[PDB]
Amino acid sequence: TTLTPVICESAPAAAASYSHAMKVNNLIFLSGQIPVTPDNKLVEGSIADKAEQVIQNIKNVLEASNSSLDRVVKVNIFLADINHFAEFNSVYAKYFNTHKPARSCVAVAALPLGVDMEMEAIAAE
Amino acid sequence: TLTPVICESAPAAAASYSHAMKVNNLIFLSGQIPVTPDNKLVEGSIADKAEQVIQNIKNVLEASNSSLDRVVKVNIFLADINHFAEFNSVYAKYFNTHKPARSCVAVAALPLGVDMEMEAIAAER
Amino acid sequence: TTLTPVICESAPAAAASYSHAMKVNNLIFLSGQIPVTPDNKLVEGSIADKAEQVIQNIKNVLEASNSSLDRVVKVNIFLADINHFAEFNSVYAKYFNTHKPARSCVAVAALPLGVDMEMEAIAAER
Repeated sequence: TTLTPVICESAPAAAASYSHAMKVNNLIFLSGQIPVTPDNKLVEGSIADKAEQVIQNIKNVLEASNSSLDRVVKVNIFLADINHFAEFNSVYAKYFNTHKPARSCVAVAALPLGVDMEMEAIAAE
Repeated sequence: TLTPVICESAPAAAASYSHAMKVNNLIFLSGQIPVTPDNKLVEGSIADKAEQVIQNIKNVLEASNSSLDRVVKVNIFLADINHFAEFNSVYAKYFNTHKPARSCVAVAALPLGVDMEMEAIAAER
Repeated sequence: TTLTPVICESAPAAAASYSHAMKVNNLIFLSGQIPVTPDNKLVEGSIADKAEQVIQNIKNVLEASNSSLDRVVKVNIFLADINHFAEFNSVYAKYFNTHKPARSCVAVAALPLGVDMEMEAIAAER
């Protein structure tokens, strides 16, 4: 069993002591991503703009991990407000169309930096 | 290779996701809520709702060539922490001799305003 | 595929029908740990004191599962109050310095026994 951390510059710097992803053999566990740009600026706009940045962050981490969106196995979504469900789902369906990972989604009390959502994922190398 | 699982006996997915996704020997199941396979919200007690949730999970496991006794980890999201004990007493009917690792938290809200969401990870037969 | 439940005597007794950990071949899934002593008493004190007990519980479960902190793959943190983020992170950083697992952290509405945090993890066996 080999453990290989992943840290990529095209994703926001970790807000605490964690790698962007950790590979255990061929399985990749990705850290939760929030709507922050690679240069660490909070995303402004709509829920669509925010979700778009979150998935781009995930996409970039997957690339640095020798994986891709098409190789995502499971995704967990945490929303700051359950009413943002449909708007998030729309951007989500844009990236997961032909390939549909398993998924869970819940509305939590609050997220780091007061953001609207956090998304984590597990993918195959 | 990643193998998607579509379960005809489970409620239709609320977003762009498969009921489960298999990667090698592991199965990642999507979050299930107290909704009948005819896609109607379960009305009644926490025990009644818990029963439907686990039944949906059981059905998905069967469709993924797995079973309750092969579940490795379960994550429970409650809409109200006070439902903990009652939920636990129904949960014990399905996981008694076989006890998966588990986590349980109470979140702010869940899709469709339901009282709980359960996801899991299992080993293929 | 071999599934091996792990019973950790030095961790708080399971609050429901679950194992402290479950090993599936070389991967280990750990149950959510809360700030309770091995003697089932709820830790009283600072966020740091609670964070220390949760990480020690996780440490003991890792040991019982033939693993270690430096073999942790992913950690998920659930806080009862997002404002405890910084204090929790400070303690967390002590145990995950050279080795930094993937991680997620969210604040939820409430946790079992009314505690302030719950930590689960996935680790690799030695």
